[PDB]
Amino acid sequence: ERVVYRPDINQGNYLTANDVSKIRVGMTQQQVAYALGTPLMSDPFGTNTWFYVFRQQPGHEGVTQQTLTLTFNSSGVLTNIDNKPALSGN
Amino acid sequence: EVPDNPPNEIYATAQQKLQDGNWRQAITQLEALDNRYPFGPYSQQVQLDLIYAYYKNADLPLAQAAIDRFIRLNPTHPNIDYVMYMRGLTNMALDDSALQGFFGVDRSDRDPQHARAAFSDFSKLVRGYPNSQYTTDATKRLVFLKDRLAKYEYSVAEYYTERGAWVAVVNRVEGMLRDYPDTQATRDALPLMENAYRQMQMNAQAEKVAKIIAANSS
Amino acid sequence: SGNKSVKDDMLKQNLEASGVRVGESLDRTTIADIEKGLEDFYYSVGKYSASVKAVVTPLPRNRVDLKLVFQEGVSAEIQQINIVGNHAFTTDELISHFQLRDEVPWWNVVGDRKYQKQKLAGDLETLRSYYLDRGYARFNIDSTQVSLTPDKKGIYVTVNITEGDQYKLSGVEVSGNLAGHSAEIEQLTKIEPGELYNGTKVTKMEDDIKKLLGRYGYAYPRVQSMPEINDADKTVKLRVNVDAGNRFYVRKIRFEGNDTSKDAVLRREMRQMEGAWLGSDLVDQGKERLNRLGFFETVDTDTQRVPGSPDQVDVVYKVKERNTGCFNFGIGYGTESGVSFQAGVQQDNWLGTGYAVGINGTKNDYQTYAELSVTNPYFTVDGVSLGGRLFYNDFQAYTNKSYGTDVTLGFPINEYNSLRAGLGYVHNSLSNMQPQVAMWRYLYSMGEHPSTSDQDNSFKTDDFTFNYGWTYNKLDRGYFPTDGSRVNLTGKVTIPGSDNEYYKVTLDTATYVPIDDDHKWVVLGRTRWGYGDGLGGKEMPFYENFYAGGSSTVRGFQSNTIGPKAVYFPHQASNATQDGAKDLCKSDDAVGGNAMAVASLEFITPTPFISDKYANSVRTSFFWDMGTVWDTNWDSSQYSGYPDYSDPSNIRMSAGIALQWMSPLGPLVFSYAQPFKKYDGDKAEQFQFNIG
Amino acid sequence: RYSRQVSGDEAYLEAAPLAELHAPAGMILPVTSGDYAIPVTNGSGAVGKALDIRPPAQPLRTQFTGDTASLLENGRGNTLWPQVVSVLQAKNYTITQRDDAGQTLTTDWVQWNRLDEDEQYRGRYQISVKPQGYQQAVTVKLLNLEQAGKPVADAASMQRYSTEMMNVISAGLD
Repeated sequence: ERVVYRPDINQGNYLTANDVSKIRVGMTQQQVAYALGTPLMSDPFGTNTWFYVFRQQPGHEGVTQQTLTLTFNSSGVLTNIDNKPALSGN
Repeated sequence: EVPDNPPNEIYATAQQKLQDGNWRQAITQLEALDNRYPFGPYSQQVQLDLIYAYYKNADLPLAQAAIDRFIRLNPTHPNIDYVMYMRGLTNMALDDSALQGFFGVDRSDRDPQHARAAFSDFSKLVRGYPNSQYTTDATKRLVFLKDRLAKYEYSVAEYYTERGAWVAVVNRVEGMLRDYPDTQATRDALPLMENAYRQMQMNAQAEKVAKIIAANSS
Repeated sequence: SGNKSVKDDMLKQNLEASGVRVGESLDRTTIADIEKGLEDFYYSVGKYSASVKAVVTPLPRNRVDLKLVFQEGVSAEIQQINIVGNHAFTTDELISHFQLRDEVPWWNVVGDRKYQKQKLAGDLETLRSYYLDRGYARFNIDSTQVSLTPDKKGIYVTVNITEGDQYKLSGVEVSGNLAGHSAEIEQLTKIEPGELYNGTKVTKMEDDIKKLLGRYGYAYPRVQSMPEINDADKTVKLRVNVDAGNRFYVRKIRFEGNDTSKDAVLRREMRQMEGAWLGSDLVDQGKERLNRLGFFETVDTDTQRVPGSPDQVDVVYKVKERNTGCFNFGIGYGTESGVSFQAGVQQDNWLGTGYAVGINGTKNDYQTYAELSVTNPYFTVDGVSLGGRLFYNDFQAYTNKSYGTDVTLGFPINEYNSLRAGLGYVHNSLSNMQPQVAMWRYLYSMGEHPSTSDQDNSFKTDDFTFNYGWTYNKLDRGYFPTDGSRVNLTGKVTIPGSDNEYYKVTLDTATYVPIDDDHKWVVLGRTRWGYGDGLGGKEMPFYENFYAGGSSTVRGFQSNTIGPKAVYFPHQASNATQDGAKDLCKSDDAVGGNAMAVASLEFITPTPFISDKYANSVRTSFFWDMGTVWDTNWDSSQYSGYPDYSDPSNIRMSAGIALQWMSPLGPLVFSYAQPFKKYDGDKAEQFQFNIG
Repeated sequence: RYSRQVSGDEAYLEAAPLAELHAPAGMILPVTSGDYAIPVTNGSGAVGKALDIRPPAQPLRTQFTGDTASLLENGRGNTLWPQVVSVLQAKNYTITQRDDAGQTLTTDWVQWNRLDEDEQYRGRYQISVKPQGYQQAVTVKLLNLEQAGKPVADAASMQRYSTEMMNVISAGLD
């Protein structure tokens, strides 16, 4: 019963390989933002963590996620960098 | 039509027709004498009567026009709290259809632009004039408006859960938390947030929101 | 009094400004100044030989009323528009394409020579485009001259120009910050050399370049085009500098105006997803989906940039709700049929829940009818639709008692395309059937072998059937459509276990094409085809036969009055009574066949007396209709003298005018036409009127 | 009644109270905008249909400071008290228990206000003692307990009405 058409679904910040290539520790919030644009979400609980998630769900043929996480210091200086090309397991 | 009569008897008949309850000819004579003598000492009381008349007959756009005019001409009238309260009341009651309340469907996800403006007006009243005759009613109505806005926000977030756009639902529940961290809607919507974080396997914050939910379970 | 061409309220505001507010001492000294000021006020409109007089009427309590008598004598008139200096185009060929006119045909009254200061700039822009679009690149205005004759009736206009030369394009050197889209953009900017330079071609080129850039999310880029003219070779190169901005993201999309339809309903039809990179075309797809939904008077979009960031943008849809489906309740009392009862509703978007619910019924002495229907269009998120209905009827006057149930499930595939499939049961029963060759032969085809001597006839059937359907619509507005196509096919097939056995396929199509750029004159083409045939051995029952004429099929004829006419048998028991006839007589009634084909072509033209502001509630058309219907279960050699009813030749025709008005009671439809062609007994109701 | 009350809708009274969200240990709650923030005020306000939605009566020397009705610059201020007596003997046809003239102190009796609007008769007594404040011979009215329907109700709104009856009439004739 997967015959019904489904509109393409997108939920990302459009991470491009060049843009993730420009990443290098030691920038400030403004510098990294100019590199990538404003993140569409950040951790609101206790810490300033920037999440750049790049999702794509075309048709009935699975999903595609490029995940990137950045943690800075209380003075807004880049401290830790993380990236996942795919989604753990399924 | 209406003869040019002294303001005495025209205002007297205004008062007694208004006391009668007939409102068509009441507003008619009020607007007539308002146009005719926009200098008399009646003007303050004339306009304060006319705003009540427009409200009672449900001519709300004209009531809003007249109430803006009144606020403009004397911004510091000694008894402006009443007219501000009427502003809020008209603005809120303009958000009713009188048919979806017959059938019992709750209008908590329709266009919430009049609710917001009514909230702003009531909040302004309670800020400026916390010692007037319209405090407790304003507080009750304002609580009602806050809950209605929360309900609408939860409605949008819930739909985006059904669709499966988890960034959007994350942002919406975050806005809930920042703006209405006091209502029941956010308490119900936190599970949607945890589901969202678990969906993109950003579970590291999923356990955080899990504690958020669990702490105030009771 | 006396202000024929202007409004009283503006004059009231003018006197308000001049310190002549009502409720002030009447300054008799200033009267001449007041009059002269109003003269200067008519100086703007174009009435120069005007005179205003003041009348002072005392009132009790020592008051005053003012009579302002206005005399607007004669206003300015354009004598002739005189373009000077040109050796390529005649003056008339140029004046023909302005807005202001110097002369109008004597047999036609559609405009006047009322000079307006604003129209001059628009006309100069038009003239500049007219020269420059055909490669007169150097062309420019030397000056413009507006002159008044010292008569205040003649106006002269001259435009000093310079035809420059005839240049042609050479090549394109587009560049800038293309953000890795050089291939498609260079295909779009491509053009073969040797073709002459064109003006608006470059503007359209730039606009489409901006649109293509936006499709990938560069909402606010900067595009400029600069020509470089070689006079020696009569050539011109062009530099297209593009600067793509940052990629924009939709923070959230809001909805305004929906005070009765819940926000889910509007949001279900959105291709642009909140919290994702902006799609400059997906927002427009969502907007036209909202239009096509069918219960929004107007929908518009606004993408507001939020002040707090150079990227986040909020997309706001503003809509204007419209009425959709309405209640009725009619109890008609009389001598025949007594106090007949009738009521019901028929509305989609039930209380804003998005459903489609219709209940109706009537109580009559010899005819009781009831039908209930519900359909949820978005049962699942994707958009499958679940619908069902029940209907019951008994008609005694002919005796027919029946009731049917059906359920349908639909789903979308690709875009604009939907497929429906479902099941149905129908129980039917007929009693005391009048003599009629076709029904008798059908019943014999069933195997009852009834008696033509008397109308003591009983028949009963229970039928189960399957339903399929296919719809494709791309039409811009769900009501009063103005562009596109709309095709809807549906068929029913019997299944084993059913007393009858047949298959019926019906198809409808509406195609709108616009002519004027403003979508005001439209061409409509409507087609409808239908064929029903017995599956095997048995034949398709007469009581499901098609029809024509009426109001929806072919305007001009009465309801369902086109097709074969029935044949009665005259005998003792008919009342065709024994003391009223002896030989078989055709009956003037109409019973439809098993195949029909109709079409109609018409022109959609605005109506006067309604301002364009409210034009969206009235719609007038001139229509030309064609229709035909016939039967296949017919023989002619069996009936030499009785006319054939199986010939696809009697093609009925009609032509006339029709009007629609979405009144605050429903879609009211009126029409007047003449049947330029007719056959047999085709009694025509010239003027037709109905709702919905 | 449809005369002195809010529109018929009354479902907002049963509004669930707001339960502030506690912050679990190890993390905190995000920042609040404060645009939708509810303050705390004094109670004792008429709610529901009980609240009197009727435009206030502006007096038309027109003192409107609650019970303060001390209207005062005419040098013939003494004769205004018999001029007020004209209002008593005629006009309202009311009388005063202890109506001093040299002291200019009149103890007008409780009246009976009834002008439509299903209004129970109101008995209002005023202290018509005429002062000489900041002007020539002033006149003052100082109200007291007012009976109306109940034994005595002295709501803030009604006090403005009761003083107005005399304020309209006394300014109307005198």
